[PDB]
Amino acid sequence: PQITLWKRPLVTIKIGGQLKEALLDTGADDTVIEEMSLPGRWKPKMIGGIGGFIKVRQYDQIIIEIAGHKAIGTVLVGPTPANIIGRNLLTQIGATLNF
Amino acid sequence: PQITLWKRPLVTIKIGGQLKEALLDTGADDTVIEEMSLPGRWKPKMIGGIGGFIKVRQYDQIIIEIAGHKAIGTVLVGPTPANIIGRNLLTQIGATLNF
Ligand SMILES: CC(C)(C)NC(=O)[C@@H]1C[C@@H]2CCCC[C@@H]2CN1C[C@@H](O)[C@H](Cc1ccccc1)NC(=O)[C@H](CC(N)=O)NC(=O)c1ccc2ccccc2n1
Ligand SMILES: [Cl-]
Ligand SMILES: [Cl-]
Ligand code: NA
Repeated sequence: PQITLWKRPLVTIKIGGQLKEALLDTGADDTVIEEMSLPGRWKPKMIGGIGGFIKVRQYDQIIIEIAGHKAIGTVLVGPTPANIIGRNLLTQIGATLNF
Repeated sequence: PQITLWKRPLVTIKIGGQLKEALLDTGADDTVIEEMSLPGRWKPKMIGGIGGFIKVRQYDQIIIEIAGHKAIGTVLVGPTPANIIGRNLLTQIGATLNF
């Protein structure tokens, strides 16, 4: 698809068998999701944004569908105000910015 | 142009007579620039993101040049860790996300 920016670029994602809403975000290096359960071991990460830093759980090689496109990669879980799809997974679905 | 997402999508902007670097950011509602002087009146605002809220000054009807394309809109000025071009100005240059 071709997505304009007059409204927030919200899409449906599927993770752990569950549907959720998430933001397509060219300004984010990483993908970060609100609290949920994921399989396997996790590693620590500190991430920074506009108001300061938060601590999150890093899960590698997680299966995730984004607007009907399949990806497998790194997902961060923690106290984010919103679900965000960053450049690590935008590149797996072949997304570009055009003007 | 077509911009890929392997690296941060950084471009040159002209604002207030000054040349700066800024991030093309589909996940931001607003345009936010590091401390600088701008002409005309302003009012205070609180804006949020990943680590909480920051206090900014809101300037309306500011002209800006973004990678060679002229636009006008609201610009917020304050202690942001990075300069960001948000959706209020990306719409004006015709930017879209494609996959
Ligand atoms: C997500 C993470 C990997 C941590 N990356 C980032 O946070 C980087 C950090 C960079 C350096 C600091 C300056 C911002 C840039 C760009 N950001 C991405 C960037 O796209 C970021 C993503 C985001 C969206 C929603 C909620 C939180 C965070 N947006 C923002 O920071 C913008 C700023 C603004 N216009 O007010 N926030 C919002 O547009 C926004 C929308 C709804 C909200 C609801 C509740 C609380 C906060 C909310 N913030
Ligand atoms: Cl920890
Ligand atoms: Cl505006
Ligand atoms: Na003004």
